[PDB]
Amino acid sequence: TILDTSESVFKNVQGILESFGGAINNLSGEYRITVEKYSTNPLRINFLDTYGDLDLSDTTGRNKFNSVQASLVDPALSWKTNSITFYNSKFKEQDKGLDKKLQLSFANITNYYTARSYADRELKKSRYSRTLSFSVPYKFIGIEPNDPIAFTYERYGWKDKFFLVDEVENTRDGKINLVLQEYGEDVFINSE
Amino acid sequence: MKKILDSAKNYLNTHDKLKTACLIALELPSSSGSAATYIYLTDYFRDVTYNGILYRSGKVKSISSHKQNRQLSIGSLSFTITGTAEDEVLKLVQNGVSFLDRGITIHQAIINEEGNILPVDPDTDGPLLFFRGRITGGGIKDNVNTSGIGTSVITWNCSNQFYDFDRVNGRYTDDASHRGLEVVNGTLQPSNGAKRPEYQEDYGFFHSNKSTTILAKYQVKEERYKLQSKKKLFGLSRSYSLKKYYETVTKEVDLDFNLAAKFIPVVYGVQKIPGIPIFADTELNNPNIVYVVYAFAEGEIDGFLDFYIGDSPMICFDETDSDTRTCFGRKKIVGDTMHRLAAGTSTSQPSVHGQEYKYNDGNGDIRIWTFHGKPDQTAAQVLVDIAKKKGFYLQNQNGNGPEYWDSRYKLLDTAYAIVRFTINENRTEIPEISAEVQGKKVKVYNSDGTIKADKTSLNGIWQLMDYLTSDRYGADITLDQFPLQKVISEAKILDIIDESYQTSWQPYWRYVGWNDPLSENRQIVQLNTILDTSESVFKNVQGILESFGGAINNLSGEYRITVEKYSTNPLRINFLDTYGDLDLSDTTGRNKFNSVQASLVDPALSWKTNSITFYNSKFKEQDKGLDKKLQLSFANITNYYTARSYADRELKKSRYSRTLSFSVPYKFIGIEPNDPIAFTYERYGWKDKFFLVDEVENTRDGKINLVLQEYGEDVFINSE
Amino acid sequence: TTQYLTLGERQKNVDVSMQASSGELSYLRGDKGIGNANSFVPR
Amino acid sequence: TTQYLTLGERQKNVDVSMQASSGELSYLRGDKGIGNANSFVPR
Repeated sequence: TILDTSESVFKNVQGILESFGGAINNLSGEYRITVEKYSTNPLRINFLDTYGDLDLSDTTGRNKFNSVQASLVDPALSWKTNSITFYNSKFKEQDKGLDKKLQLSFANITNYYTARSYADRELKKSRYSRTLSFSVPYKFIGIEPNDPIAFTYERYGWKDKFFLVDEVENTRDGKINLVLQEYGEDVFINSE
Repeated sequence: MKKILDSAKNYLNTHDKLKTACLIALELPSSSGSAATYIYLTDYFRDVTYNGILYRSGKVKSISSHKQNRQLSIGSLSFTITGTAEDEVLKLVQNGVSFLDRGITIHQAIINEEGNILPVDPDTDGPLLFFRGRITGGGIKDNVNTSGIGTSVITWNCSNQFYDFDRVNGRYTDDASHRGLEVVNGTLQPSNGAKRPEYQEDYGFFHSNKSTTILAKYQVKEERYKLQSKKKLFGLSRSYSLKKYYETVTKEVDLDFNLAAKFIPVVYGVQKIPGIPIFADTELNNPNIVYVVYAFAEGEIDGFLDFYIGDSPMICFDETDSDTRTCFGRKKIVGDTMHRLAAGTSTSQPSVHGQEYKYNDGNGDIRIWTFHGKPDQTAAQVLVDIAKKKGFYLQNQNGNGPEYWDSRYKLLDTAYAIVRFTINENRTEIPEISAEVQGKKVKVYNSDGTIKADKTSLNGIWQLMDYLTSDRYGADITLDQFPLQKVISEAKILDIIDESYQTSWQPYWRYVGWNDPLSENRQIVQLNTILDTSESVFKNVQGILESFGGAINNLSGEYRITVEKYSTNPLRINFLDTYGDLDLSDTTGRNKFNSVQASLVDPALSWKTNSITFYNSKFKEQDKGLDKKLQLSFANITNYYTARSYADRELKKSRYSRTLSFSVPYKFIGIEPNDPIAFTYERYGWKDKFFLVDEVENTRDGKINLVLQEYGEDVFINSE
Repeated sequence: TTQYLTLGERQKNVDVSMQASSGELSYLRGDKGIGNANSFVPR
Repeated sequence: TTQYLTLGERQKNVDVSMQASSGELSYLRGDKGIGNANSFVPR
């Protein structure tokens, strides 16, 4: 990383985080830095524990991606930029050949293979996506964003289905609004 | 408009209680795709049997309204499913993602008093198709409130027929893709992905995508031994050093051939396109002879007109240009093509399939073989003969035998050209090649029934029809989804003779798509299109339609290609037939336009854009001198006069415009966009005023929302 | 003595669906070899 | 032998209100003649 101190520290922190898809949150006076990782001990939430209202939505159509442009700098070429494009052929075939590129920050990355693995991992991860949102009582206080949730709901086929928090809102009445995020299978950095 | 059976109109007029039912046929994802299982549904209170398919009742709570307008866009429809059903909730929750891009076909069915389906559609004597497309989303909302009644609604999001236009369908020079080889997983393996069954045996695109950058060493039979043509001044003295004759000597050549895999284009007129080198090589012994095969256009092609060797064409544009460099004939007035070289002082005519042209010029000589695309054409005989003798250096370096260029390399449906350069001290390298090619052969459907596909056509309607009926490089739409008569009439409309100029005013007639210097070829619109298949077919269709201001709509399953035009038989609508809601709005102030910037490539000079601005002085004076430019596409037009007439016509048409929106009962079912409406309303003073349908929305209840458009007098292409 | 013939440009598109290989590094940096971005022999 | 004096640049603005003419083609392609875009004599 080259951290041009002229830019605001906010921008620099965001640039560093975008490299590995991490996230920094400050809830309850803790500067928690976390990344989308698989967890073997999620918090168990049932529909009955949740408030009545539920909402499941699908965003796969919008977020399907099959290519990415990588303007990574190469030390071999006197530290000049290479316009390298990574695309998943199978995804394009499943996309009717349409090109769907995702803006990915390849700065502060010089190892080509790490860049390629990062690109392929992001493309794989961006294939399945749903947004499940509901409301939980004050008993479940402290649910940080990007936290592992095991949501169980008998009416569906969900038994401790693995979700990831995406947006936690705390109110003064105690009602906590959540917006989870469903992912594919074994698509996380931590997973096999 | 979509005419419906007469009995349908009689029933709709007579009967005031219509028991409409919507029949939904949905495609379930499953293995064994040939065994494609469908789930049928309907919102009628009882199961409806239609053509041996039983549409189960229930599970369908509501259906949204289909909407379309004169601008091509992916329409969207959403219908709901009862969330209390177990099958549907499980399907959406645990498979709602696998349902993406799966077909759905909603039919609108009127039920007789005896439970039978009234045959509205004349094409099948069945229902009138309401929607067709592919699912694109999901969503379920389980809303539970204590002390009350909960709610569980499943919502399915869909896109209309035009979602099939997001595909990019273009032949790709890579061997693996063209031949249909399976996606390689370790070793390679053939599959059934070929567009045509005969492609699999076509190895033509072999050696396509590779980068042979090596320091090759060649053996040149020269400058090592034998008699040398050097005689000293003295009578007896002689040069004992023997050279300048055939004998091996080492020589290092640093070749760098980077043959990439670029999408092949499609040309529908006299347009200049570059080459996509698919095979490169040099002779085994002489590095100075290099063979490079370039891919141009697709399908059977009328032939090449001229070749551009490094920005310098083989034929000089005018009298003036001939002095600057060597040329052969003119293009300004004689307008001869490349075929003069083989047949000197002949007529103008495109090249010949499998004929060699020896373009002799300063800096060296060039041999060109013009292989027009063909559905079944043999391999390049010259290359095969050379391969049999192992004359190619890279053939021997890689060890390949007589199969390096075998008889099986029959490039099918590709108008490639073999160019043999003779590298010398003047032509020290291989320059990028471009050519002027006539368009693909295009079918023209005469009204009587006979067709003719023996030449390319400049008509926009027929070019779009050809692009929309070819599976290998276009949208796989069968001809049986098109109303032939209406398409033919529209093609005639775009062939109206334009009298704003003479044929003698445009000198570069041969290179603007005119096949004859005398016969009448002042068509109102003439599009010389380059269809770069890299882009989505959606964008290509939109670009073609923007050239003549047409519009494509698919309501009721028929693809309508229509253009704003006057009609002598409009549909008559009286206000009392309306639901009584009315809204007249004025848009002239916003849509006033008085100038347009035309960036068009002019063949007279080496094909390059001319930034030409067309403006109407009177309109600017009315506009108080203020400039108002409408973005108008001139990419597909090379004839200056057609571009000017198009610009003036649009500027005139952009001076009077109102939007009139109302509603109409189900009696008037089948009002396509861009339809002629004669709206009579005596209170306003309107007696059969002429409007054009801009937006039509179909609701499940039968209410047909409309947004008509009003135009000034005689502003249409038809008559003045 | 030394003569060089050139044509086209290297294609930087990489298909990440296939397993990684050193041929990609050789191709992307302009090494002298024979093959595509997805299969390159560097000599 | 030959001497050239140059000044200005041709104006590509065309007034479509008036009828079309060959002078426009001559003027818009850089032909030698006397006149403007809306009225050009090409010699």
